[PDB]
Amino acid sequence: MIQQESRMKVADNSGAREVLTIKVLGGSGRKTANIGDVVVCTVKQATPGGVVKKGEVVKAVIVRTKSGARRQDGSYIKFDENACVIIRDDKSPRGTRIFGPVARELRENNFMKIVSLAPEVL
Amino acid sequence: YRKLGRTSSQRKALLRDLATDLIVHERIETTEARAKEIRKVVEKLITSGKKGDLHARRQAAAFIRHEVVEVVQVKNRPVYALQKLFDDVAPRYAERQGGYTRILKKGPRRGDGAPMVIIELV
Amino acid sequence: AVPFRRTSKAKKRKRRTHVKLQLPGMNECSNCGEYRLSHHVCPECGQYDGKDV
Amino acid sequence: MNKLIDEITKSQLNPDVPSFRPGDTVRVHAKVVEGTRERIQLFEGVVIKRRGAGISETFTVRKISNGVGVERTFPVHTPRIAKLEVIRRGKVRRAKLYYLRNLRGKAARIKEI
Amino acid sequence: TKGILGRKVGMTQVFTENGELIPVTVIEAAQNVVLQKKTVETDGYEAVQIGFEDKRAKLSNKPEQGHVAKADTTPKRFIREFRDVNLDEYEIGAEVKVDVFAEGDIIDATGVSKGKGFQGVIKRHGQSRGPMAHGSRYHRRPGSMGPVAPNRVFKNKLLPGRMGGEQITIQNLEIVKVDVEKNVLLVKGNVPGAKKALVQIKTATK
RNA sequence: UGGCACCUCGAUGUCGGCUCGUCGCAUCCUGGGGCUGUAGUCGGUCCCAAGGGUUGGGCUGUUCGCCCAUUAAAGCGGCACGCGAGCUGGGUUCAGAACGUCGUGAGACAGUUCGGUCCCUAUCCGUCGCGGGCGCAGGAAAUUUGAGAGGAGCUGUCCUUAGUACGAGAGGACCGGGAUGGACACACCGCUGGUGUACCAGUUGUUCCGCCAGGAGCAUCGCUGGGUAGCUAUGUGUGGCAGGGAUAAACGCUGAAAGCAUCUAAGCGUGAAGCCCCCCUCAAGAUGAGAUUUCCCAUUUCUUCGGAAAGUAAGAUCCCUGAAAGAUGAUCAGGUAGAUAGGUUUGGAGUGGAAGUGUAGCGAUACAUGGAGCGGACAAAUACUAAUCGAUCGAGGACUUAACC
Ligand SMILES: [Mg+2]
Ligand SMILES: [Mg+2]
Ligand SMILES: [Mg+2]
Ligand SMILES: [Mg+2]
Ligand SMILES: [Mg+2]
Ligand SMILES: [Mg+2]
Ligand SMILES: [Mg+2]
Ligand SMILES: [Mg+2]
Ligand SMILES: [Mg+2]
Ligand SMILES: [Mg+2]
Ligand SMILES: [Mg+2]
Ligand SMILES: [Mg+2]
Ligand SMILES: [Mg+2]
Ligand SMILES: [Mg+2]
Ligand SMILES: [Mg+2]
Ligand SMILES: [Mg+2]
Ligand SMILES: [Mg+2]
Ligand SMILES: [Mg+2]
Ligand SMILES: [Mg+2]
Ligand SMILES: [Mg+2]
Ligand SMILES: [Mg+2]
Ligand SMILES: [Mg+2]
Ligand SMILES: [Mg+2]
Ligand SMILES: [Mg+2]
Ligand SMILES: [Mg+2]
Ligand SMILES: [Mg+2]
Ligand SMILES: [Mg+2]
Ligand SMILES: [Mg+2]
Ligand SMILES: [Mg+2]
Ligand SMILES: [Mg+2]
Ligand SMILES: [Mg+2]
Ligand SMILES: [Mg+2]
Ligand SMILES: [Mg+2]
Ligand SMILES: [Mg+2]
Ligand SMILES: [Mg+2]
Ligand SMILES: [Mg+2]
Ligand SMILES: [Mg+2]
Ligand SMILES: [Mg+2]
Ligand SMILES: [Mg+2]
Ligand SMILES: [Mg+2]
Ligand SMILES: [Mg+2]
Ligand SMILES: [Mg+2]
Ligand SMILES: [Mg+2]
Ligand SMILES: [Zn+2]
Repeated sequence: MIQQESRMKVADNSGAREVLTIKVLGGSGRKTANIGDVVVCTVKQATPGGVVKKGEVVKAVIVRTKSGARRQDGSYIKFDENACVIIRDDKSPRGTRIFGPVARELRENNFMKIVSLAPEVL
Repeated sequence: YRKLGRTSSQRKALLRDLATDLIVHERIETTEARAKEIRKVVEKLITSGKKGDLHARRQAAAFIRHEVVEVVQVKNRPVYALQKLFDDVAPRYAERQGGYTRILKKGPRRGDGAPMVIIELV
Repeated sequence: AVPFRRTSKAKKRKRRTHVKLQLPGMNECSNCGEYRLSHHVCPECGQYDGKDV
Repeated sequence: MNKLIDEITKSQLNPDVPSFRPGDTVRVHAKVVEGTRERIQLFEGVVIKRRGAGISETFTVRKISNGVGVERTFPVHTPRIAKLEVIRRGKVRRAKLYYLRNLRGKAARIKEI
Repeated sequence: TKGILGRKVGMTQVFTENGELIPVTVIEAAQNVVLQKKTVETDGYEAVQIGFEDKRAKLSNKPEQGHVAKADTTPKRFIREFRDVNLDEYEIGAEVKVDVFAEGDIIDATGVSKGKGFQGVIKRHGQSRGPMAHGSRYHRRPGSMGPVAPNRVFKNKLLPGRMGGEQITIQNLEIVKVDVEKNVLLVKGNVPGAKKALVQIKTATK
């Protein structure tokens, strides 16, 4: 459950460190995004010398949340922090490495490159 | 259960008092709901006395008030409510399963029209 | 929050048509022959259910 | 209760599951289904909680992978668990171990019995 | 078109052969019999009258005891009618079994909701609160009652009152498993009413 | 924006926001069409159409406006600029103080700036729920028809048809089929969570149970970690599916007036998210008081007939035990023809390893007896306790005509 003003850590190799969410895409009155949902956001903190600079408007995909997803078989998954990966116009990441575990739900949304780069798809 | 016009600590103290006068006097006059509530507690207490352990005695002593029933020429030492409950009242109902008390309705009180009853253990 | 017009006698009595009180639920004690409330101990001979209380 | 539900659901209880209690380390062989492939991956961690009764009982396993803690909840009698086995027998004093969500190594260690 | 009457026993879940886990509600439908048959030459419409549970002769009276004796059975506790049904079947006094349905049929559930008492306008109608800080003195109140010009308040101005307890039907609701010997019926999802309520199950209209 | 000065000065509260809506159509989106300087995709303009829908923020007291990010779309207006005995009080519009400016001055300024008391127990109508009475030509118990009324009505993206029709290319369809969502609505607590002040455990200070051990009172439930029933959303299931009849704009067939032509004059056919149905709920006080099945029957006194009272039948209630119901009435489950509530015996969730004794250690403590002990509301058995005994209400069915009679 991530809405506007929510602030989540970014988990890839681009220059960003922390991100604040501007808008949840996918409807008119939509008020919440979860794992596998693209969100428009802005960069509040960046590493020096990175590709992505501070105060830049980008879109990104949610990759793990503290309130995860439930599966058809009746099983759940929950992480410890809200993480994010900055993507391009299509579904290809703007970094080259991805840190931490990644939820399986990204595969069914056709985020294949991110799943390929992730160190663990739980 | 029912709240009797008083908070949880005051209600518990009311129920410990009333359950003790029924043990000592075997017959008391109170109101309707106030009697329908001590009906349960007195019988749970008598069941504890029926078991007759040391664990049961301690568990009952955590509820009985500490007051003298009568002094006997045993050296003339007094007896307490717990002694009477475990030595006199409980052996009476050895061959009886439940229902150690009955309630008999009397009529309204002059001061406030409260419906009074009489509850007495036989 | 204050009456616009005073209330007439007819309206007052019409409102008070339901402000009566019912009749006690009593019958006659078998032992006494006197009146008592049902499911109660009679105050005259002090008995209930054919036994002395 | 309501013994009729027990009669209806008695045929689907899994009798193969071993006996475990919160605090000890288990290894779960879970059947994960890819696009068209059937596969088993392992999930190893300490069991954090165990709630419910009957066919509607669940348990939760916690693991730290790549620096991020993960929790995974399963029904006890699910048929998508190929096998469950117990490795260690931790010693704890609780029934729900939620205090482990705020502890990192050398303080999230469970003794052994 | 089919139909039976039953009691809501409880609420549970089962595992399908595919592997997924679904919630189900259990309904017990024992002892229901066909009482009377209504025809268009005698009544103006076609229907069947079903009675559900046997009850003690102490609780039944002479009128209804004669009505049930006309079909050679004992007095029933619940009696209802089903329309849009074929009158060729349903001999008078014959019993209806849960096996009239099969695993996979789509049904309709009809029952009386759980009762909520005198409830306010935010629980009853889903209104919005007013601010609860910044000096406001308006928290859980109904709202404006309307404009000034009519000199009155319109109808359907939603206000507090008794909340629950109406008839509700929820539809297109699949069935999961039928157990003939135990007279139960496992049907997927929720149905209105508290436990021990009466549930009227019948083939989906659409 | 004004003109007038007709009601109100023995008081008709003012801007913006909040809560709650309802109406118009000069239609922002979605639906159906005509013309195009309409190749396709996208458009322009007009016609029919009010069923549903019509975003979250930065600045300003702001309405307005600009900007950011979305969306199928971010419509224009009325209702005392809708709504202060529904809320706020930032602005304006009270007493204090200061600036610029005007005045000799006291002071003033649709100039600015900081601070500044928002009262009321609902009588009548109105609205939302719930009861009592009588009526419905005998008295009762159930099941129902439906005049009439309310609710719902929204919409995206992806795949296929198809890289087909079209187009030099670039690009890229109509019509039809499938899958899955956003917002909204109803129900429910099996799952994920919330709460859970008579459930379980740890712990601080101090007083008490004569002392140790074990417990109790008070300190926000003293604090802390869990949590049953019940109530719940952020959780789960389901819905707006597919259609029928008559039409609006429009498109036609046959056809004269007016040897031709013409959709109209007589006569036929297509045609919308709109109308009436379909779907959900209420509904016979629908005084037009309806229908079906079943039960009780034709007593006794008086009456000038009309009619009255006075015991009953079927049935219902008083009173009592209660919850799946509930402000109180009402509804529902029961009253010894008994499992209605409490207890008792077995369980269950929940907590987590009781007291007593023993062993190891100088000791705090640890281990065993032992998944132990406790266990509100959950389940099944069991008349042990209380639903004892009684009392009250409740029909003998008017007249006329019409068919076997
Ligand atoms: Mg206290
Ligand atoms: Mg457990
Ligand atoms: Mg709000
Ligand atoms: Mg307040
Ligand atoms: Mg008027
Ligand atoms: Mg004017
Ligand atoms: Mg003049
Ligand atoms: Mg004036
Ligand atoms: Mg005046
Ligand atoms: Mg128009
Ligand atoms: Mg249009
Ligand atoms: Mg159009
Ligand atoms: Mg509208
Ligand atoms: Mg700011
Ligand atoms: Mg408007
Ligand atoms: Mg006004
Ligand atoms: Mg106004
Ligand atoms: Mg205002
Ligand atoms: Mg007003
Ligand atoms: Mg002010
Ligand atoms: Mg001044
Ligand atoms: Mg000067
Ligand atoms: Mg001040
Ligand atoms: Mg201030
Ligand atoms: Mg000011
Ligand atoms: Mg008021
Ligand atoms: Mg009435
Ligand atoms: Mg109608
Ligand atoms: Mg009417
Ligand atoms: Mg509507
Ligand atoms: Mg729940
Ligand atoms: Mg729960
Ligand atoms: Mg001590
Ligand atoms: Mg003290
Ligand atoms: Mg607590
Ligand atoms: Mg047609
Ligand atoms: Mg249509
Ligand atoms: Mg009738
Ligand atoms: Mg109960
Ligand atoms: Mg009764
Ligand atoms: Mg019982
Ligand atoms: Mg029996
Ligand atoms: Mg246990
Ligand atoms: Zn007497």
